[PDB]
Amino acid sequence: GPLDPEVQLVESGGGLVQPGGSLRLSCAASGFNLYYSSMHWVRQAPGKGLEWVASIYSSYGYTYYADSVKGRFTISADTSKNTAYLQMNSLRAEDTAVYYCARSSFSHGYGWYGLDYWGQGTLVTVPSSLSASVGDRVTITCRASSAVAWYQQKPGKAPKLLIYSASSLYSGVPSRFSGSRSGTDFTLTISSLQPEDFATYYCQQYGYAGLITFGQGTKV
Amino acid sequence: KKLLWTYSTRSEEEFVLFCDLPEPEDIKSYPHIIQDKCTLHFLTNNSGSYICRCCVKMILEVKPQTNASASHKQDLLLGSTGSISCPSLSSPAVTWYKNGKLLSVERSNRIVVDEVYDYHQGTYVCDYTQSDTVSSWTVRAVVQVRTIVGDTKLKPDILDPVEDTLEVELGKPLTISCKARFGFERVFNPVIKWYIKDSDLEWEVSVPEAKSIKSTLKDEIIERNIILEKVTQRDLRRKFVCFVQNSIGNTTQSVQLKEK
Ligand SMILES: *[C@@H]1O[C@H](CO)[C@@H](O)[C@H](O)[C@H]1NC(C)=O
Repeated sequence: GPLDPEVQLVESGGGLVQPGGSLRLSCAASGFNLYYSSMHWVRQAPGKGLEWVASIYSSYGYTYYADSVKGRFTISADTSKNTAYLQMNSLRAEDTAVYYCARSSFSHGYGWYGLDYWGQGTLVTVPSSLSASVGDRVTITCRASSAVAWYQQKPGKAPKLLIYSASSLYSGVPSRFSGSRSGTDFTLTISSLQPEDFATYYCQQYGYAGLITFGQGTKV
Repeated sequence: KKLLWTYSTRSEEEFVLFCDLPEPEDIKSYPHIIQDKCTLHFLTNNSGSYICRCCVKMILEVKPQTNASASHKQDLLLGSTGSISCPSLSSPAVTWYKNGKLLSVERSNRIVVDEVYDYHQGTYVCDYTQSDTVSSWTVRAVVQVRTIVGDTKLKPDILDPVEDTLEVELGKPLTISCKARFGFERVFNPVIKWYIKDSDLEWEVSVPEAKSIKSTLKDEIIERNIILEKVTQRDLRRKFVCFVQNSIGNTTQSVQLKEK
């Protein structure tokens, strides 16, 4: 909206590592203050969907992990370099995946408006289907306290934010899209599908405290 | 336990039904009408007079509008205040429901909301009864409300120190505190720092890292203190300047020390 110095996210340190080994990943943040941002490592094992790995909240020094990892990896940040690192010890060979870091806004009341910015991801080696056509209405449901968000991934790039706070439409996202809470079953809509809207779509939840849960994926 | 309502459609509408029978053409969710629990959801010249089970029979008459103003997609800026108009009444006693729960029953065509929080999103139902040549139905319209995030249009406000001068007794320590209020930015990069003004130079004093003393949807308040172990005689010859800045602008406040 204003042409002000804006946000990059560089990832590094990935490589081919033997099982039982260790490897340090790095995320060079650029354009945002780590004391008013939460930084996240979200993972994509080849072919499957997105999975949350680790969060850090530099302001308070809080760090959170998904149980599927909890115990092995240590997430840290150096606010004097605006750099977050994911320290991986004893890779169990399911860790094979591309590792994205992504930002969120963690300031003011500390509500969750999505992962606004992702890096390209760094590769470390150790979704369902809808099918409609250009012009159709498509609705995607998701059943399971948070404010949900919807992302759109294109085959080899990092996810884009479409929706935050379950209804509100992220900047740039065309007005076609819609979001709803409806009890425990949130639902994304594309009003009149266009040729560019074909992608894998993920929903996401936050929390209790800070545990991020993604959806299973939907190929449209 | 029969209830009646009518539903006028216009441009992009929706409709819901509640099990108004005391809770702790359907019964058969065959069409595109969704049920979650205790609440059915209508995505639009039909009818749909259903019942669910102490039974509650609903008798709806959907009827497109002809004569026709706030619409069924209304945005509330969270942090600040806002209001949700009743699309229908563009006043009788309007009863508001937020996602099935009861909000107000006030005689006006707009509910006002003082501090918009995240949970103010949802679908709101504004019911009001209507009698004609004698027949008492209820008018239901559903408005979907979004809690959208929006950056401030405002410079940071310095709340402390507000005075130009500070009286001090030299040889004793002094702490000048700078507090400033920051409004919401999605990529929030606040700048708050202390400066010294000696002969014609300005330089950033070298301590310490700021902290928040308040963080709510509307206000982030950040304080940053300067500490002098003992006010010397020079310390009356310089000025100490609080400087805050955010993406809209910057404000300062200088402090000149006095002796007494
Ligand atoms: C601070 O704001 C003033 C204008 O109000 C501007 O003229 C000055 O150069 C600013 N300093 C910075 C870094 O913006």
